[PDB]
Amino acid sequence: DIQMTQSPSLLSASVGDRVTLSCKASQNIYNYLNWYQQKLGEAPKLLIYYTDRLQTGIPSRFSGDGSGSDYTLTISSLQPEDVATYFCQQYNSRDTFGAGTKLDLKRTVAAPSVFIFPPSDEQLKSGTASVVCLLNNFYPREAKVQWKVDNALQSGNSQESVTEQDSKDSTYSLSSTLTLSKADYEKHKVYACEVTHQGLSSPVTKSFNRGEC
Amino acid sequence: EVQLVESGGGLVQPGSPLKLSCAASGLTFSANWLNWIRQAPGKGLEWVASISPDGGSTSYSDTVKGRFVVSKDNAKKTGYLQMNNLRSEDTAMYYCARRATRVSPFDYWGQGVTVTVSSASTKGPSVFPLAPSSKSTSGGTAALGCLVKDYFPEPVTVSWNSGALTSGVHTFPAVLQSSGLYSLSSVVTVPSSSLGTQTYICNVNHKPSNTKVDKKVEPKSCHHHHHH
Ligand SMILES: [Cl-]
Repeated sequence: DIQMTQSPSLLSASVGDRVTLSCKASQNIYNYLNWYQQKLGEAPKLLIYYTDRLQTGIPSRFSGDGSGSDYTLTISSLQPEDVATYFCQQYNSRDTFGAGTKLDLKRTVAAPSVFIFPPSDEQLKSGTASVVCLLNNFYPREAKVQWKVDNALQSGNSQESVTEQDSKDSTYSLSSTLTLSKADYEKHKVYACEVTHQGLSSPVTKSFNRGEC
Repeated sequence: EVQLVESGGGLVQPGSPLKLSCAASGLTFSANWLNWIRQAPGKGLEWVASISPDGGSTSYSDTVKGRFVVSKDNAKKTGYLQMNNLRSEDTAMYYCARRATRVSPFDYWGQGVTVTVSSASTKGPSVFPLAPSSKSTSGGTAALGCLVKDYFPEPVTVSWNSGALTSGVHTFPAVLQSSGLYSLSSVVTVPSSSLGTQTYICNVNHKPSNTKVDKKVEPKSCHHHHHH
């Protein structure tokens, strides 16, 4: 087969910058190369076809170039909605795609909004207590959540995950859930999540008392 | 305008068969090449098979040749992919895509459906409300959501108010629990002033276990100066 190599795997820039993505084929593909953009949860979207032809409806700021084995996609003025993974595809031989280049943006610091959710009556009835802490729309991505029960720092009972970068404001959100059996849950009073982030002068704590709602 | 919509998918035991379909509108597969492309973590995008506009010609990747069969029903304006003797290596999201000629690009794609090949049993999600309250309010905005716990395999699909609510929605990547089961949360921020009049319902779909859940999420009273 003809194998496609994309570089770099992760590309970081800022709004307004010029970004160039690389795609090299293991052998000549004679301009038979297309470019797609894919966002989380969506099908790939055609941007450039036959090396340098702009797909209808695609912003003029996208352009393709190359020949032989070496190709590039260029975005002339990065916009927030350009954050995505970009794939190249050759169709000289049997179709093959590159492994993709992921684009992310730096923007000004934005402090998280912090929210906490007591366990559901439904879930408690099933014998488990999940407490959820939400950190909404912040930047940079690095954010430390610490669970404290009666002000004692927890470990081993929580899981978190972060969103892809937002298409409009370039921020991230973060969800953290602490899970205890209902028996362990009913052993303590105060459940708190404590958030540290570049955007916060000092830790922000949101908490509730078990049984209060 | 053109649209491709796929159907089918779910969890299948190794060795077993599954069939996918792709329904077209705004175009006919009598004038286009129907292609199947699959995507899985660590394997990017991978071309699987195609059938010609005149339907006389089928092509397959080495890895699926002899197990997979592509077909069409021009009456239904629909294409199919019969998958036989599935292996775990086949686990992926499967897309249909059209190209006018073999040298044209894939300009229209289906939405993707997931095929999971596993010996493990499916498990439907438990859906619990993340209720708005003073504790999930910040300024004039309230957060609310749903916690989708203890399901297998991925994925679960979440919408809000049947798709009418998308602004400020954050559906997070699932996490892997030590039990092998999966969990995820979906949240929305809305005006805190809207909690008394607006209804918020999370629509949770888990194809592998044939489950669809609509969970109404309602406000709780959590504001106390003194805890009894
Ligand atoms: Cl008590």
